[PDB]
Amino acid sequence: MSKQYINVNGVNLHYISKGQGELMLFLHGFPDFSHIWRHQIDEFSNDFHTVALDLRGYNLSEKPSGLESYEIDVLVEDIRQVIEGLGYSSCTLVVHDWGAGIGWTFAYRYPEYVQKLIAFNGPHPYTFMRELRTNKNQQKASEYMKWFQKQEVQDYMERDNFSGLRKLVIDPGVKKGYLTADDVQAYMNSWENGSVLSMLSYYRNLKIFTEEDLRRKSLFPLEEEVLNIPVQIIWGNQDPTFMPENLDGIEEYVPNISVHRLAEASHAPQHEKPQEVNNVMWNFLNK
Ligand SMILES: NC(=O)COc1ccccc1
Ligand SMILES: NC(=O)COc1ccccc1
Ligand SMILES: NC(=O)COc1ccccc1
Repeated sequence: MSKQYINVNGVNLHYISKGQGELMLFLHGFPDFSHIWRHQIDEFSNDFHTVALDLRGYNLSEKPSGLESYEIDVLVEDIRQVIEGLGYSSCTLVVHDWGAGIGWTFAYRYPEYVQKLIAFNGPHPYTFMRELRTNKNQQKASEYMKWFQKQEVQDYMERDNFSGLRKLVIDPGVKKGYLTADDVQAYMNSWENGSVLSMLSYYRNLKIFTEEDLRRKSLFPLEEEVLNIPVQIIWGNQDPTFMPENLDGIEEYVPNISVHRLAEASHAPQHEKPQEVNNVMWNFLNK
């Protein structure tokens, strides 16, 4: 396991790496970081060059100032440049949460850069906007996104030894038994080293708050309405963040899709049920 920086699109991003061969690139979301992919890295690094990126703003990655530095086009370009910078023209892209918001958008725009997409809980660009418009449960579930627009949010997340973040991801994971003591320390270190401000900046560029923005077909601007590469969804049904109906009718937008639903996994199946997840991944990668 190697840990290093790569300079792309005007920033230095930290990533962890293991193995060699075809690139399997993992994108985490909020408030995680590259470490959340540890079990997939260990599983696949004899078959792939497994690389888990820390997104800009997160953990040891550079934390550029200003909201403009966290706009979708910039984040998408980060991904393109990371792929090329590592020496590849395409990859197997594995994504979750904000990394899925970015990763889906990337795959729609650059399907030539993605051999296969594996997506965990997170917003599909078309179905998410539909669910925000019509699914009262999704609307309630996504209320915190309005709250995140507010300057007061960071203190709730950081105060008392990151109490808000601990409550969000640590306490559920320790209680359910999928976080070790070293995992907890790794998360706490990621929050000391990273910037919660930068993490929140991602949300503060979201266009889902005006009646006009809500009208748009995709979460982020896209000319492409179909993605035809092979795609696997691996979804925790108990996720309080994204309702299961986000998967409804998804074939219209992603014709070659396979879906695996974990009845008793929540927001982050990749580390909640790594063995089940890993076998589903093997199966998809081999078919
Ligand atoms: N864990 C989270 O709150 C992330 O939620 C979102 C992630 C991406 C785009 C919109 C919302
Ligand atoms: N109820 C609506 O039409 C809008 O709902 C939401 C829109 C954005 C974030 C949270 C909720
Ligand atoms: N990261 C989030 O916003 C949600 O985090 C979790 C939520 C429920 C169970 C596990 C993690």
